[PDB]
Amino acid sequence: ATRFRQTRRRRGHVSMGYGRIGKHRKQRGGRGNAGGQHHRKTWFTTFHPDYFGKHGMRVFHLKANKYYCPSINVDSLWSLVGKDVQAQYKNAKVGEEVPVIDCVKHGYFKVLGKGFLPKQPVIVRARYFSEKAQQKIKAVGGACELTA
Amino acid sequence: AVSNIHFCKDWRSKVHTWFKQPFRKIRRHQTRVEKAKAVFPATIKSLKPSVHCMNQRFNYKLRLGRGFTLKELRAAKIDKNLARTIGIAVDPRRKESSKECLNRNAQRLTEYMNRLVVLPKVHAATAKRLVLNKKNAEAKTKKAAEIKKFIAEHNKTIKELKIKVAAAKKDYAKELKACLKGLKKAQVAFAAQVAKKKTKQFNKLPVQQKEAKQVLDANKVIRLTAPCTLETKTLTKGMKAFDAVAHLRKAKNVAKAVSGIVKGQKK
Amino acid sequence: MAGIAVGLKRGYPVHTMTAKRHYGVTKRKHVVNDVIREACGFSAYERHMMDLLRRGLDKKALKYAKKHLGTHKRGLAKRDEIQRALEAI
Amino acid sequence: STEAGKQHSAISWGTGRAVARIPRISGSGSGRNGQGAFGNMTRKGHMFSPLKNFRKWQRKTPKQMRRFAVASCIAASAVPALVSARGHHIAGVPQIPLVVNSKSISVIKKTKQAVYLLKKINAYSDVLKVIASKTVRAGQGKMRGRKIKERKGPLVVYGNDDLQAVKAFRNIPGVDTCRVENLSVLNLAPGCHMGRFIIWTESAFKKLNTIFGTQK
Amino acid sequence: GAYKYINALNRKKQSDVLRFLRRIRCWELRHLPRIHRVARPTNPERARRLGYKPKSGFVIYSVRIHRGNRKVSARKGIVHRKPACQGIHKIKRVKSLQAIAEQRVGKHCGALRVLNSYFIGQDSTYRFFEVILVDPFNAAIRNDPKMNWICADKQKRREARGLTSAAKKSRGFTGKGRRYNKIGAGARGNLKRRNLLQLKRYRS
RNA sequence: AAAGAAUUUAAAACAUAUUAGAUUUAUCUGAUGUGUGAGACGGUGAUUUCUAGUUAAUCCUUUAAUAAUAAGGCUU
RNA sequence: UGGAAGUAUAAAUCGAAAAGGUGAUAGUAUUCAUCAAAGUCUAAAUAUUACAGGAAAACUGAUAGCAAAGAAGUACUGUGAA
RNA sequence: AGAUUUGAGUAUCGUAAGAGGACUCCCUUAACUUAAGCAUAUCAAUAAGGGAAGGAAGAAAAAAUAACAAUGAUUUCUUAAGUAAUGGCGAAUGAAAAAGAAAAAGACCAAGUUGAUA
Repeated sequence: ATRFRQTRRRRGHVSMGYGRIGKHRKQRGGRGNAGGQHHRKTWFTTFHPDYFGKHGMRVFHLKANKYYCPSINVDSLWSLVGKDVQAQYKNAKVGEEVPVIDCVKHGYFKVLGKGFLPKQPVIVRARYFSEKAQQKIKAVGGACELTA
Repeated sequence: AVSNIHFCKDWRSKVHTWFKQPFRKIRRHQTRVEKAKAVFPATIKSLKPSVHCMNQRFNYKLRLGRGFTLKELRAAKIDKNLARTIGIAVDPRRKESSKECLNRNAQRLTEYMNRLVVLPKVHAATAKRLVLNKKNAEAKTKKAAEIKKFIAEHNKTIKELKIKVAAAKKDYAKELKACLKGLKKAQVAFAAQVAKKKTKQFNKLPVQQKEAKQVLDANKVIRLTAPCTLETKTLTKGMKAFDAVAHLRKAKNVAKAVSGIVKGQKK
Repeated sequence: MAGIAVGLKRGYPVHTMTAKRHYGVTKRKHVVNDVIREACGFSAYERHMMDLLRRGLDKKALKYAKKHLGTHKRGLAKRDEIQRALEAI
Repeated sequence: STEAGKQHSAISWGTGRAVARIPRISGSGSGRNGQGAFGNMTRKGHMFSPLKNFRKWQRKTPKQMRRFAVASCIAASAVPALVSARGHHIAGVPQIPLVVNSKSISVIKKTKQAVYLLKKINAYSDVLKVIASKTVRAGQGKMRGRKIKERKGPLVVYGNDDLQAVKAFRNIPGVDTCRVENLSVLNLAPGCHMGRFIIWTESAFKKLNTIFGTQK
Repeated sequence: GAYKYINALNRKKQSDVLRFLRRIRCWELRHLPRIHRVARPTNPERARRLGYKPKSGFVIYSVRIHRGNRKVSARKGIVHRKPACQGIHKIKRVKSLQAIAEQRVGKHCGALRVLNSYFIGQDSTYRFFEVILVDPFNAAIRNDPKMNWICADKQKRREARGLTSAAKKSRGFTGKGRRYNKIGAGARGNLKRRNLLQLKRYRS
């Protein structure tokens, strides 16, 4: 769409939208992030203050597969199995069958506690549990299993 | 945003346009088409195991490795020299990792070997394997009669309780524990009796003359994982009082406490 | 039920399964060693290391085996070999 | 060509010779030695930024919006006001979502049968427009092979079992066919206009509910 | 056997027996021409390990190479370079002495193929090897299924392209793993592949 | 002191005692039982929380686990 | 070299083994996991703007497109590379 | 005189040479340029010089990853990723296992053994 640019409307203008007093010379302060501490310090100070420096230790060969731990809050636990299955087991109690929301199958390892769970007993099976997540599941009348 | 663009080096000579991609797809597809034509078990993509993935991030998803270990081919009663020639890969390098991986693959071979149908090494009807088949029909028929007899007297009990629990589950989904409790006691006795037993070193290659029904690959007729439906459990009183978080904070703290034990006993 | 994800005892409950084959030499290697040891003798650094061990300077024989071999675990294995030949005369 | 215009070895003469500073060819004894060089404004020099073959020729599009445009070009082919405004002669057709029995299609093997087909359902008032209005292209198109610039005619969206009838409709001027699955905006809406005259078949018409689904 | 004692003997290169034996050979090869075929190998346990078999078509060539580094070849030690590249001494070649000597025998005897080479001795000034060459066109080499692979065209000048055991190490092909990331399948064939800017057809 | 069945049928390391064939040296090679490493029982209990006593460790890391030297982190 | 108390190659000195290497923070010790270097060969998936034979084109249409739509690397210049 | 070893000449049958190097495997310690100067660094396995081959070449069967509900030759593509790291920690340089696909094939010498030895 080169008929939509500014060059097609700026034909006939001598300076071509770049000024006469200060022309469009090649460089306007180095090439790239040059002058980070000399004459563009007012940029890497106003817009990236912590750019220059060192902070934190060095991980020589980081293994990003051991920090991987997706999390699901309690309020979203029932959406893994659905809203039809939730209503079907809405009157269950201790002794009768209740669905097991196997979080590890869906790709969520940790289970965090945020928001409110519906007042139905439920079984949750996941690798890691949060302290306030277990209370939220148990206070509703459920169970907290572990896997792997 | 501070730019990070690696164009300072030479790049116009380091480009790789993909204009051959429309024609690569055709070139390969006209190879498989002209490879199954030569001999169809050439493109059959010889059977591969069912192995888990490495690392704890994918340690629950199965995928096809390469080659069955020497322990699986012996457990599934297959010759290692013959297995390579009947569309089964072999990986002598791989070491067995679990007794569950040994059974899971040993069933994969057994199911495939029952589907396999090998044509005679020589097409003519006077082949020795075809000749030896008619020469041993009398012995084969007797063997099938005694195998069938003692395969039914031993399962005379596992059949009925498994029938009861399967039938009793129909009423509950329109008592059950009684049928399940009885089945558990029967299977325990069966397991003990087997231990309280040499067999064939090898099974027989299924060799027959049949119609040539040609299938491009063999890993797509034996599914990796059985389909998974919603899993439901009985919510007892024991599971309502399982302190899951307290267990995680106990297993972790034990691991951090192995340093204190060594420091204490070194003084 | 399905193990725990932390601690020393960690992982899904399975039945893991390997021989720790020892890569050693045969009994005739005690003959091939003395056949060539008799013909060749000792190096210019093994003979001086024998002097230190005769005078009881056991440690300085190690610090001289390490200087000429560059590995602590290959200095002990050579000091013992040298001192096992001193007791064989 | 990457090395087009820049195959010379010219170095600027410089100031002090009463000539401009554009590079000039070396040597002597030829009408070219001493002339202008690489600069974009000279003769036999490289142009402005030379066109490189690795530009972006093909474009991408999300699938759920590519299929949105097909359902809006099919939907506008059932409106005779839009179809007529597009340059189609649908004055005499019985129904603008025109269908034909799949049994009638199965007997079609020669083009004189497909032509008789198009006449029977009164769809030949449009095919004759393509025949009677075929003219040459204007400009440099003819230098490169494109000489004849026809018009558009009815689209015969056949189905799975109407495959042997393709060879009949495929030679009539301005009758383009396309399978029901392979429908795209390039077929139902050529030149960005909408409301293409579609002549379905029974097999294709009764599949549109399976392929496209409904609103619920 | 009689060869598991020779192999164990040849590992004691500091023995008084070998140091005297290598002293004579290093004297003999100093006065003989630089590259000259010797009848039979002088380290036959090492000769027969690298591939040599006493059959027709196999020959043994001895190459003497002057060890020690050399100055950067610039006149009078004058280099018009920035202080980073202003050194002259202490610049070590990448290709070993083995590969360098191997390439000299291949050029001199161009009709044969270098199979491998080994070490024989050294003194304060020289270093002497022994190259095991193969005559591809000999009927015994062609008709042996385990060695006729050397008659293939791509094995012409095996050592100038870096294919032998000695010249492959100088390319970094000693082991495997993450220590050899940059030499996974060739030092330069890997580098070009990583630095490629793949522009798909339907790109964002 | 109070609540707590724990999931289910195809096996390799060889730590062990016994034999058979050999060796003389910093001695090996085979094979047969055993447990090891074992998991399928409201009441028992594996297991976790609480209350005080005692011992041991205690800012984080060196990415298979520990240790004492070393090095790297955070604040000033 | 991204490889950081040294990832790879080479040179000078030194230089093993009743084997051992790796587990990228140097060191020693005890376990554990996985392999077993210092010889060789091996089709298939891959690359290409030498060159030759083809097909295409939202490409240029004689100051454009290769430098060349005609006896073009030809006429012409230089001792010479050019 | 004879039995060997080593080194030559002559004759017969064959072999390398040169052209090409777009793609392939390599030897070499360039600079303009960037750092708003500049000297380490970037340009840079880049230009030039030099060697060798094929229709493809290079690699190839673990002294490899990993810390797992474990994988398993090599090559090529997607992703990891402008990430871990390196750097007058400045400008800038920058991978790999895991996971998804194309293709899938493994075999030999030396050492060891059998010697009325071939």
